[PDB]
Amino acid sequence: MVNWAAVVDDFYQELFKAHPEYQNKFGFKGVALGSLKGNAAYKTQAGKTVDYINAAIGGSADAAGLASRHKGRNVGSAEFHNAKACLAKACSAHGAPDLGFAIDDILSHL
Ligand code: HEM
Repeated sequence: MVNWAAVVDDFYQELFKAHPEYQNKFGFKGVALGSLKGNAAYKTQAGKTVDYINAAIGGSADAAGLASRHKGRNVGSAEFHNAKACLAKACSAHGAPDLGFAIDDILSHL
C-alpha cells in the first residue's frame, strides 16, 4: 500500500523547513527537524495526519471539521496554500498520488 506515513514525514520536513514558525503551534515546538521522528508529540500528530489522508481517500473525511479546527489555532487559507505546495513535493518524492484535491476541500471551508 502507499506509504502515507513516509509521505507525511516528508511533508512536515518540507513544511517546517519553508515555514519554521508553523512549528511553534505544535507540542514539538523547538525540536530539531531531523529529530522529530523521536518526539512523542510529533508521532501523534503525524499519525493523525496520516489518518486524515486515509479518511479523505476513503470518503469519510470531515473537511469542514478540520478547517474549523485549524481556524481555532489561527491557521487559515494562506497556511493551507503553502501546505499544498509542500505536500505535492512529498507525494511526488514517493510516487504517491497528489493530494491537492483533498487540500482544496479544506480550503473550500477556510
Ligand atoms: C496538508 C495539510 C494539513 C493537514 C492534512 C493537517 C491535518 C491535521 C490533523 C488531522 C490534525 C488533528 C486534528 C484533530 O485532532 O482533530 C491537525 C492539527 C493541527 N494542525 Fe494541521 N494539518 C495540515 C496543515 C497544517 C498547517 C499548515 C498548520 C500550520 C501551523 C497546521 C497546524 C495544526 C495545529 C497547530 C494542530 C493542533 C496540534 C495540537 O493539538 O497540538 N496544520 N492537523
